[PDB]
Amino acid sequence: QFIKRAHGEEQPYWPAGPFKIRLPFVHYRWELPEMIQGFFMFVVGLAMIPLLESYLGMPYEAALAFTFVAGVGYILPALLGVPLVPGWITPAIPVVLLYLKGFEPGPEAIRALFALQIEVAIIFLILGATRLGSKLVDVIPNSLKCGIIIGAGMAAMMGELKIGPISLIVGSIISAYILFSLSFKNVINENSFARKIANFGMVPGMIIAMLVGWTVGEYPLPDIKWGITNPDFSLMWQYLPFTVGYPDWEIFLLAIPTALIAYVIAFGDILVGFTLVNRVDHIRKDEKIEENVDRVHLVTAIRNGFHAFLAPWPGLAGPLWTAAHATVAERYAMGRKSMESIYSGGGTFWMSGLLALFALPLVTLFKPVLPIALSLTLVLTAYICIMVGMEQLKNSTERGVAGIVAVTLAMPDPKSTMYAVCIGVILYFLIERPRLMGKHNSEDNIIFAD
Amino acid sequence: MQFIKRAHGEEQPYWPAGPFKIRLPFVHYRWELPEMIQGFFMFVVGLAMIPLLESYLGMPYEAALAFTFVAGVGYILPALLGVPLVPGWITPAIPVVLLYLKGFEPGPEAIRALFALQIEVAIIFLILGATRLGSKLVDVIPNSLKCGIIIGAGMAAMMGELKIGPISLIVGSIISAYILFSLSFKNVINENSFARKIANFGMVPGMIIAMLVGWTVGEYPLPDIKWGITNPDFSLMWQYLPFTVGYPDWEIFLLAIPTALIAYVIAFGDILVGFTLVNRVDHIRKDEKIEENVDRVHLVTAIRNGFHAFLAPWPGLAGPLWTAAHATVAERYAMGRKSMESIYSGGGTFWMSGLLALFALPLVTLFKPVLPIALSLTLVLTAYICIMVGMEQLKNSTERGVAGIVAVTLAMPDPKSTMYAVCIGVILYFLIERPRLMGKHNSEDNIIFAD
Ligand SMILES: Nc1nc2[nH]cnc2c(=O)[nH]1
Ligand SMILES: Nc1nc2[nH]cnc2c(=O)[nH]1
Repeated sequence: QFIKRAHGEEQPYWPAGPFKIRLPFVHYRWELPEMIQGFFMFVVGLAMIPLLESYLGMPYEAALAFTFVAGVGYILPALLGVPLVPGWITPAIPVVLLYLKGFEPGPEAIRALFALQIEVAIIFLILGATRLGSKLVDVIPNSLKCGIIIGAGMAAMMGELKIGPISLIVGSIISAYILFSLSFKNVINENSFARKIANFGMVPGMIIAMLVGWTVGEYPLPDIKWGITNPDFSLMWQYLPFTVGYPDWEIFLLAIPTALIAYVIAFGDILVGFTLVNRVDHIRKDEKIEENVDRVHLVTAIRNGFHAFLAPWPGLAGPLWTAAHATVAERYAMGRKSMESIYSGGGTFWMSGLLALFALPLVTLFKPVLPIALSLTLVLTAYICIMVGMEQLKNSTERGVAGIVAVTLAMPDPKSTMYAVCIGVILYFLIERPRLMGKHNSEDNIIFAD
Repeated sequence: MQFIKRAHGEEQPYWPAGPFKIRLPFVHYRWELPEMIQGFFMFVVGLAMIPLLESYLGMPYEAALAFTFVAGVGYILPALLGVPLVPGWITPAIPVVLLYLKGFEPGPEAIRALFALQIEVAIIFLILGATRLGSKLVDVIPNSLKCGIIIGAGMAAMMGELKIGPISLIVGSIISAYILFSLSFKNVINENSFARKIANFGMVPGMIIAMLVGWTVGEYPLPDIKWGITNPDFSLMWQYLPFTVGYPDWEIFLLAIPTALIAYVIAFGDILVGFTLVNRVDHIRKDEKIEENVDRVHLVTAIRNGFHAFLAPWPGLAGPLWTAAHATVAERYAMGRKSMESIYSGGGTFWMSGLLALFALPLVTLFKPVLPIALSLTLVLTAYICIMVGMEQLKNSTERGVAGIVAVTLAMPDPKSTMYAVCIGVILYFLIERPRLMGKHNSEDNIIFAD
C-alpha cells in the first residue's frame, strides 16, 4: 500500500472531476477476506447467464462473455469513488422479465432490452448531472422512502416466484442467520466461531446450498474444466446492438413505465446502501467516508450505458448488491485490524470477482448451480430491504403510508404502479390537501398503534 | 328495540351455553343501521368466492351461489356464539390452497381433495381449541415469530392477487386503504363532516367506486339485474358435495396435511391481528368488558370449517377473521357509545345483514359481473393491514431481524418449503444458536440494522 490514510481523514485518492479515483495497492490495501469472498461469490455475477439464455435467446458462451463486461462494470464504483458495493436492480428483475417476455427471445428481445437500459442510464445521468438525485434523497418524505424500500423488498420475492427447493431454503436461512448475527457489536470477540465466519461472509451460505443441492439431486454435478476461461467475444458480438438493430422509437415508449419503476426501485437501493454506510461511517471514526448521491447516479449511469451497448443486462446496473454491501459493511464496522477502509473491502471484493472469471475450474463448477445463486440474491435482498425499511419508520402515520406504498410497488405491472401514484395524487389533492379526512397525528392513532 | 341493555363497564348481555355465550340481535344487542347498510352492500366479498368455486372445483354458477348461503350462515356463528372477531376466510392461505387444488381435476376429484383439506383444518381448530392449547400458543410463541407470521401472511396475500388471476382494483385498493387508515385516529369524526359521513359507510365507498370505475372503463361487463328474491338451488348444490361425489382416500388426506398445517399457522396470525385490534378498542371503550377467548374462537372456527367440508367445501376455508371488516368495525366501535353500542351490535349486525342480503336478487345479479374486484380487494386489503400490524407489533431490532427471516419463508407459496425452513431452522438453532456460538443478540448492540 503506497499511500496511507491519516486518522479521521478521507481515504487517499486522485481527484478526477466529479470522480475520486482509487486503485488497489495504491490507494487502499488488498483485503484477503474480500479476495477469497470474491473468488467464490462471483457466482452471483454468473447467475445472470440463465436469464440471458431464456429471455435474450443467447447461447451459453455468449452469455458467459457478457459476465466479463459486467465484471469490469462492478469495479467502477470503488474505482471512481463509490462506497456502494454495486450489483443489479434486483427487485426490478420480475418487472424487467415481464417487459422482455413480450418479445421473441433473440434479437427482438435484445433491441427491447437496449431501449429499456439506455433510458435507465439517461434517468441516472440527468438526475446525477443536475444533482437532482441528492435533492430527492432529501426532499422525499420518510414514509415514501420506507414504502419504496419495503415495496422493493416485496417485489424481490414475487420474483423468486416468476424467474423460475431444499437448496434455496438452507441457502437462505444460513445466509440470513450469518448476516443477522454479525450485525451486532463485538460479535467476533465473544466466540471463536463468529471470528472465523466473519472472514467468509456470504460464502458459507452459498457453498452449503450448492452442496445440499448436489447431493439431494436438484442440480446435476459439474463437469470441471481446467485452465483459463476463454471469453468468446466474436460470438458475444452477435448479441449486441452492433450486430442486431437498434429499436424503433415505439419500443422506447413501451420501456418508459418499466424504466421509471426500475429507477424508483434503484432509489430504494441507494437509501439502503447509504443507510448502512452512514451507520458504519459513525462507528469508524478513523475514516471520513464521503456520501455523494450524485456520483452514485453518475457511475451507475455509466455502468448502464456501457451495458446497453456491450452486454444488455436483464437485471440492469444497480447501485448495490444488497447482501454483499451489508456483508462488507459488517466486516468494516469490526475495526481497522479487520478492514482498513470501506474501499479496501468494496474494491478488493469485485476486483477478485473479475479475476475469478478467468478461473475456468470455478466457472465450470458453478455452472450447474447458477440457479441457486440467482434465487438467493433475490431472497436475501427481500430480507435486508424489509428489515431496513421497517426500522427506518419513525411513527405510525409513516407506517400507515408506507404500507400503501409498499403494496402498490409490489404489484408487478409497472403501468399499474403509475396508475396508483396517479390516483394517489388525485385523491391527495381533492381530499388530503383540504384535510377533509383530518390531520393524522401518530399519538392520535388508536387502532393500528399503541 | 333491544330487550336486554348493558350495564356500564360490564360484559354484553348473553345466555350461557357451555363454551359459548349466545347473543341474538334485538335481544342482546341493538341493530346497527350503519352495519346494516354496510352488509347490504359488502356481502359482495362473500359472493366473490364464486369464481374460485367455478374455476377450481368445476361447478356451475348456481351451485356456487348456493354454497355462499352455507358460508353466509357460517359467518353469523361468531357473534351468535360469543366471538368478537368478525369472521371470514384464511385469505393469505388462498394461493396455497389453490396450489393444492391445482393438482386435481377441477370437479369431483378437487371437491374430494378440498374436503379432506378442510376437515383437517377443522380438526386442527377443534383439537387446539378443546385442549385449550390455542390459548397456550398465543402466550408461549415468541413475539418475533408472531410478527413473522403476520408479516409473512401479509406478503403471501399479495402473491395471491398475482396467482388468483386493472384500474378497478387500484382505485378500490387505495381509497379503501385510505379510509381505513384515516379513520383509525382519535376524534376524526369530530373533525370533519366528511369523515363523519364516511365512517357510517366503512368499506362501501372504496368498493362501490371500484365497481363503477370498473363498469365505465370496460373491465367488466354490465350486470343483468334480475328482480325478486334469490332462490338458492340446493338441489343442484347437493350434486357437488361429498354426499354425491365420493370421499377421498386416505392418500389424499396425507397430501393435505402440509397445506392444512400452514393454513392454521396463517389463521393463527389472523387471530393475533384481530385480538390486537380488539384489545385496543376494549381499553378505549371502558363501558364494555370484552371477553377475549382464544379457545372459543378455535371452537367456532372449527365448527364453521367442518360445516363447510360437508355442505360447501370452501377454497378460502373458514377463517377467524375478515381483516378489513374487523378493522372497520373496530374503528367505528372505537368512536364511542353514540356510534356503536357494543362490539357485538356492529359485528353481529354486519354479517346478519350480509345473510339477508343474499336473498336480494337485484344485488346478487348486480354484483355478479364484478365479483373479481371484490376478491382481489380483500386480498390486497388483508396484505395491507397484516403488514401494517405485523410491523408495528415489533418491539426491538432483534425481533425484527428474526421476523424478517420468518416472513420471507412463509411467503414462498410451496408449503412444504415453509416446513423445511422451520425444520432447518430447528437443526440450525440446536447446533449453533443454543450453544450461543455466533454471540448473543441484544438490540442495543445492533449497529448495522439499527441505530
Ligand atoms: N440490488 C441488488 N443487486 C444485486 N445484484 C446481485 N445481487 C443483488 C442484490 O441483492 N441486490
Ligand atoms: N383472513 C381474511 N379472510 C377474509 N375473507 C374475506 N376477506 C378476508 C380478509 O381480509 N382476511
